[PDB]
Amino acid sequence: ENFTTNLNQLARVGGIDPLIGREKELERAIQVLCRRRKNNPLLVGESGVGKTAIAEGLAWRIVQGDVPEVMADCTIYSLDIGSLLAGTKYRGDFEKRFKALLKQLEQDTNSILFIDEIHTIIGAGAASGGQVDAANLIKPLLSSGKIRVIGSTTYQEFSNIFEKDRALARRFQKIDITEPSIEETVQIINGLKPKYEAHHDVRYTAKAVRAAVELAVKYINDRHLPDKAIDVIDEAGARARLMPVSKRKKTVNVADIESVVARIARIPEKSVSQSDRDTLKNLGDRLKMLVFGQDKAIEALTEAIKMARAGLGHEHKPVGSFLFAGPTGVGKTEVTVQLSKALGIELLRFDMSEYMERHTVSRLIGAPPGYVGFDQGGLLTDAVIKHPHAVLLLDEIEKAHPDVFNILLQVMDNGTLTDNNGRKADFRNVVLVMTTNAGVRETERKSIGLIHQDNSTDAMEEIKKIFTPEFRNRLDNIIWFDHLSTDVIHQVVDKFIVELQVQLDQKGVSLEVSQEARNWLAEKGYDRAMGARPMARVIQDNLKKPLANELLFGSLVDGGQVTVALDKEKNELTYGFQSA
Amino acid sequence: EKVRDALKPPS
Ligand SMILES: Nc1ncnc2c1ncn2[C@@H]1O[C@H](COP(=O)(O)OP(=O)(O)OP(O)(O)=S)[C@@H](O)[C@H]1O
Ligand SMILES: Nc1ncnc2c1ncn2[C@@H]1O[C@H](COP(=O)(O)OP(=O)(O)OP(O)(O)=S)[C@@H](O)[C@H]1O
Ligand SMILES: [Mg+2]
Ligand SMILES: [Mg+2]
Repeated sequence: ENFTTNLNQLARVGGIDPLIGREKELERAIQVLCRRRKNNPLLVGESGVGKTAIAEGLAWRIVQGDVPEVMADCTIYSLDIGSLLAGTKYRGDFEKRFKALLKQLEQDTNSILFIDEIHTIIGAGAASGGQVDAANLIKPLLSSGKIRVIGSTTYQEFSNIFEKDRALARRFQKIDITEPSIEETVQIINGLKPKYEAHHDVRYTAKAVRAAVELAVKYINDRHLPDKAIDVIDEAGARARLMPVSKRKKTVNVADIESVVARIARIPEKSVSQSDRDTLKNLGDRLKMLVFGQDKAIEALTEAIKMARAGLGHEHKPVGSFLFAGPTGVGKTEVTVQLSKALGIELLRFDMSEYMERHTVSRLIGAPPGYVGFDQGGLLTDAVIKHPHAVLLLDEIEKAHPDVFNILLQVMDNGTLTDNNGRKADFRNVVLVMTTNAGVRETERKSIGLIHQDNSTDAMEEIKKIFTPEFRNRLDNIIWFDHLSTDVIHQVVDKFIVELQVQLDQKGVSLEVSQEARNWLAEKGYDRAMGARPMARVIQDNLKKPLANELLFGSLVDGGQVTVALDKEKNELTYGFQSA
Repeated sequence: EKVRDALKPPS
C-alpha cells in the first residue's frame, strides 16, 4: 500500500545511502530477527549515530546479497505513520488500514516492518469512543511472534514513553548503539564520499576527512560524530560550488574545511587575515593610548589573545583567566571594556553585586527549581552560547556568593559549563576577566607612623583569604594594579578633555585648553589613593560647570571657540567665550 | 489541562 514503503525497492534504485561498518550491529539485529522469542529488535542510541541508516542499510545489503542465506529474501518495509492518519476521519478507518497491513505481513512471514520513532504509535488513533491505540492492535501479533518489526528510539525516549507500557518493551529486544570511534568515522566518510562528490562535483582530499572529524569533535560539541562530520563535508563542497566562476576549486583541501568549522562553531578561523593580524599587533598600543599605566595588564591580555589565534592555546581551558585587583580609580574595568572594542567583539558584563544570594547564582546555570515558565535558560550560558568570542567581565566578584567560584572552577579547568537543559557552553574563545576590590581599604589606609607603608602585601593576603588556592591555581595571572603616577594623571586629563570636546562638538562648541591650566587641574585633582575618579570631578567644577551656564544661557548657546588660560598671579582659570 | 480533541463522524 501507499502507507508502507518497500525499502528493498528503494535501494535497488539508489535511494538509500550505503552502509559502512556497523557489522556487529547488523549481526545483533539479524541474530534477533531469527531468535524464537523476543524476535523484535530495538535500535536505541543517541541522535545522529546511524540507527535509522542501519535499518535501511540492512535492506541495501540484502539486495546486494552479502547477507546470511536465511535472510537472502527478506523484504523490509518502512511505515509512514503520517500517511496512516491522513484519511482516518471516519470511525474504523484507522483499524482497517492498520489491520490490512498486518494481515499482509503475517501471510508472507518474510516481510518485516521497520518503524522509525516507534514511541509515536503509543497514542495514535485515540480520537474517541473505542480509543483503540495503534500499540493495542499490534500487541496481539507481536506476543505470538508471527510478525517481526524493527524499532528506533533515542535515550531520551525509551524511558518516558515506551518503557511505560511493559507489554511492548518485553517483546522488543533492546540494542545499544553508540557513536563510532574517530578512526571508524573516517572509513564511513570515505564510503559515502562518492555520492557527495558527485552531487557537488568536487573531490575531497584524504587529509580533509581526518580534519573534519577531528576539528568537529574538538569544537562542535552539540552533535554526535557521524552526522557532525558529514555536515562539514557536505557544506564544504557547496562552498566551493558557489564560487563566482563555474568551479573555482574542483577539489577540497586541508585548511578549507577549517573555514566551514569556523562558521558552524563561530570560532576565529586559523590562517589569520591581514586585517586581524594588524589588529592584534596594534592591540598593545591602541589600548595604551586609552588606558595609561598598567602596561603589565595589557600585555597579559593581548599575549593570551595572540597565543590563541596563533594556534598555541589551552586545549580545554579558555584563552585566558585573569583577576584584576588594586586601588580604586585605576583601569581594572576600563581596560576590559576597551579590549572588547579594540577586538570588535561583544562585551559580556555581569555585576556580581546582584548575585549575593544562593538562588541568584543558580540563575546563571538555570532557572529556579521547577520554574513554571518555559524560559528555563541560564544568563551566563545563553550569553556565551550567543557570543562564544567575547570578554566575560565579572566586576565585583568578591561580593558574589562563594557558589559562583565553584562554577568558575569547572570553567577555568574544563572550559565547558553544561546547563540544566543539557546544552554545553563553550568558553574556549571567551576571555574571562574578574575585577575585585578586596583589600582596597588597606591601599588607602595610612599607617601610624611618620612614613606611610606600602600595605599592598596586606591587601594581597585578604585576596588570598577570599579566593581559595584552587581558584588562584587556575588563574593564568593575578595582575595587581599599581597606583596612578603624576605623569599618568596628566595623560588622563587629556582623555577626559577629549571626551569633553566630543560632548561640545555635538553643540558646535570648540574648546582649547592651555598646557598650564591642565597641570593646575592635575595638581589639584591628583590623589594617589583615589586614582582617576577625582579628576573627573575636577573637570566638572572647573570646565563643565561654567560651560553649562553659557550653553544654557550665554554666548555658547549656538557659538563656540572657548579659550581657557590660567593666570599665575591668582592661580585661577580664565574662561573666554566667543558668541560666534 | 487544556488538550485538543479530534472527533470522528459515525459514517
Ligand atoms: N554508515 C553510517 N554509519 C553511521 N552513521 C551514518 C552512516 N551513514 C549515514 N549515517 C548518519 O546517520 C544519519 C541517519 O540518521 P541516524 O543517524 O540514524 O539518526 P536518526 O534516526 O535521524 O535519529 P533520531 O531522529 O534521534 S531517532 C545520516 O543522515 C548520517 O548522518
Ligand atoms: N588608567 C586609566 N587611564 C584613563 N582613565 C582611567 C584609568 N583608570 C581609570 N580611569 C577612569 O576612571 C574611571 C573609572 O575607571 P574603572 O577602571 O572603571 O574603575 P574601577 O577599577 O572599576 O574602580 P573600582 O573603584 O576599583 S570598582 C573612568 O572614568 C575611567 O575612564
Ligand atoms: Mg532517523
Ligand atoms: Mg571595576
